[PDB]
Amino acid sequence: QRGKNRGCVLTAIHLNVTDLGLGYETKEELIFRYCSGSCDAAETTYDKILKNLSRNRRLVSDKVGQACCRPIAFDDDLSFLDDNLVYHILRKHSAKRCGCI
Amino acid sequence: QRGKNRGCVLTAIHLNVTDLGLGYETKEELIFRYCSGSCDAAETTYDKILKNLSRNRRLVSDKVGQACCRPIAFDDDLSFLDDNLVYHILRKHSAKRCGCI
Amino acid sequence: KGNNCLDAAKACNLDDTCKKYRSAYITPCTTSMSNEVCNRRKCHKALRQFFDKVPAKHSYGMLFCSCRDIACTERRRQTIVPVCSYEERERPNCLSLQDSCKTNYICRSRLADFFTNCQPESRSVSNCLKENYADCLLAYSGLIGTVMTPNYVDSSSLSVAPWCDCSNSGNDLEDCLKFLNFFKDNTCLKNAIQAFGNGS
Amino acid sequence: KGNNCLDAAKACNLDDTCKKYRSAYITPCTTSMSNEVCNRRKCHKALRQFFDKVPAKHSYGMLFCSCRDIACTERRRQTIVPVCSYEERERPNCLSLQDSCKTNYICRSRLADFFTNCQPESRSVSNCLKENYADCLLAYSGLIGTVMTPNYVDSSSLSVAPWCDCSNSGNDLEDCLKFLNFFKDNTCLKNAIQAFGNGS
Ligand SMILES: O=S(=O)(O)OC[C@H]1O[C@@](COS(=O)(=O)O)(O[C@H]2O[C@H](COS(=O)(=O)O)[C@@H](OS(=O)(=O)O)[C@H](OS(=O)(=O)O)[C@H]2OS(=O)(=O)O)[C@@H](OS(=O)(=O)O)[C@@H]1OS(=O)(=O)O
Ligand SMILES: O=S(=O)(O)OC[C@H]1O[C@@](COS(=O)(=O)O)(O[C@H]2O[C@H](COS(=O)(=O)O)[C@@H](OS(=O)(=O)O)[C@H](OS(=O)(=O)O)[C@H]2OS(=O)(=O)O)[C@@H](OS(=O)(=O)O)[C@@H]1OS(=O)(=O)O
Repeated sequence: QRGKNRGCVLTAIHLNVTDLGLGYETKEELIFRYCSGSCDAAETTYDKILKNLSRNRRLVSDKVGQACCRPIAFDDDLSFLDDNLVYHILRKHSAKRCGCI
Repeated sequence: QRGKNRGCVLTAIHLNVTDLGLGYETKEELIFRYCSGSCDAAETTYDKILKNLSRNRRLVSDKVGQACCRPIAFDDDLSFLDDNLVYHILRKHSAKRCGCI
Repeated sequence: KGNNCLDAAKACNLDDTCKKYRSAYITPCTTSMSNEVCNRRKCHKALRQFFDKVPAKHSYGMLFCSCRDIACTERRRQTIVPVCSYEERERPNCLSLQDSCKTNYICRSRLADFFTNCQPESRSVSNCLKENYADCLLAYSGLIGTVMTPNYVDSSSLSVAPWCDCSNSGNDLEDCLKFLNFFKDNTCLKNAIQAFGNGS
Repeated sequence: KGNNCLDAAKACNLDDTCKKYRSAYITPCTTSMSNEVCNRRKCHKALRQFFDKVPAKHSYGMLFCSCRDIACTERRRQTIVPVCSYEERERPNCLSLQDSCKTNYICRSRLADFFTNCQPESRSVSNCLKENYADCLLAYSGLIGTVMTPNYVDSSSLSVAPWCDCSNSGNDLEDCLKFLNFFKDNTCLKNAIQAFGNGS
């Protein structure tokens, strides 16, 4: 009501492109942003069912099949020139908005 | 290659509609199906970055912001007649296919 | 205990086909419009598709289940969603309703199958001229979703009628009553429904 | 150490606007077509949008950064993706190229601003007739993405030229050379670029 799962949030870190381990050889840099935090509160019918079945013990377990904090939108493409003067473009590499899915 | 995250799977359970805790009063029944299992293997650029940053310690932590095993398609609508002879329809309540997202 | 109609609802919801086509008709049949309880045409359509597309063992289980109490017979009476698909503010005359039916290919055809296949003969063991409960049930369920949509009327029996009566028939009253009573007092149909409910 | 061109790439990728419009031009400028290295029109378009839409402090940082070594000057030379946007199999004559430029509203306008704003005057302190480095840099960067797209030629200097020469000029050779050398040997432009690289 005041927003379920407020703890699912965006975090930004400053990185060399080489830190990503994606195969690139370059001195260029980026801001990489990721989504983390809890998704304990149920925001869908399916998620309500899972939570209710743990509560009433029809699911002998807790937190099974739970939603998680994930990107629901991505930052714009990032490009860079590598050591051999070849250009590359990174796509869908960094989060713009987070949500439980 | 032979399929990353093979352990993310569909499981079916036989339930009374009342077990769902969705507010209904009825003697009717359903098959409810849910998605569970691990998503440790990275299937996207974003997920590769997260995994690589834990590996090289630029993310002081493990398994942060990880993908999870979730429905990527839902079963057909389920309807039932309640105790007061009122009809209802459940939508997007049960999983048809699972994936890491 | 519970009842045979609940069991048939259970079987249906546990079958991929029955479950889907049940929801496919419950939806338009319970979705009200501006100034109307439902869209009768769309509800009728989905009802026809239910009986045409879902195997008889499932679709008949819900329509023709046998009952011992009013909780069962009331569930059975709701199968076709009568508030939408059956009832109307006024009852037309059954001979007018027959005329409307006959201008429609599906209705004309299903109506003829009904009168042909559910013809009672008192001298037969089955009590049916055509001696085939399957074809009578097929013909009867076949009317559901036509203007001739029939339903249980009398909660203490298997008596059915379409939504019409024989008021203001002029000289055609005897013909009207013959038509109406072919639904209401039909030993062939009643035996055929009893037979399905037994487990033949 | 690293270099000023790397620093400008860093600043750009850390700015929402510069980052987006850089990728927006790197994409079409490095996407090859069937039988061609790129779509030159789409690359040109995105280059124009880069300089028009991205504030000068970012867009100029990459184009006009000062260098001490060949690793820096080679990075700077690649800023406009010259394999796509600049080079062609053959060099046309600069007077023909000027004609083509003049039939296009943007090219005609940017070309005139260039000759107006980067006019060298040897008697001035700035060495510019119009005495305004900002307007000269604006005019020069403005040509990028037109048929008159200029780029660094001489890796040991700030010398620039469009993609044309003065071969086969007939009687117009002196006019041709005047046009070409206005890019190649331009003290106003060179001072203006040096000035930006210093940090004015
Ligand atoms: O083939 S039949 O002549 O036996 O007719 C049944 C098939 O036609 C459909 C096609 O519908 S669709 O799959 O949604 O495209 O229905 C269409 O024809 C019927 C009968 O018309 S007719 O003139 O008597 O032959 C119309 O019903 S009704 O007006 O007579 O009550 C349908 O109208 S409506 O949509 O219900 O208003 C008409 O649909 S449509 O305009 O073409 O969309 C299907 O019958 S139906 O689902 O009971 O309506 C049958 O197709 S199927 O592939 O066999 O399932
Ligand atoms: O307003 S201006 O006359 O100064 O021209 C610049 C604006 O027109 C655009 C619109 O493009 S869009 O935003 O993608 O819709 O470009 C269009 O006009 C230019 C110049 O034409 S003109 O006859 O000289 O005035 C064309 O470029 S060019 O052929 O002269 O090199 C564009 O052609 S092309 O797409 O590059 O092939 C033409 O685009 S379009 O056909 O309308 O799509 C934008 O200029 S541009 O991005 O440099 O091309 C300018 O719009 S803006 O809103 O100011 O950014």
